[PDB]
Amino acid sequence: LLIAVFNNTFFEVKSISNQVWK
Amino acid sequence: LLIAVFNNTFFEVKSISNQVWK
Repeated sequence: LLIAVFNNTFFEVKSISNQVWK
Repeated sequence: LLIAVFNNTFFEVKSISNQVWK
């Protein structure tokens, strides 16, 4: 069930991580 | 298959849970 939480919470975290790395 | 069942009905469940808890 926690897989569902990980799925819906990837796009925004990915964008934020990209910005932080940049 | 059952992963997608929880996956397709997640965001509304989370919002309703937040409303009910508050």
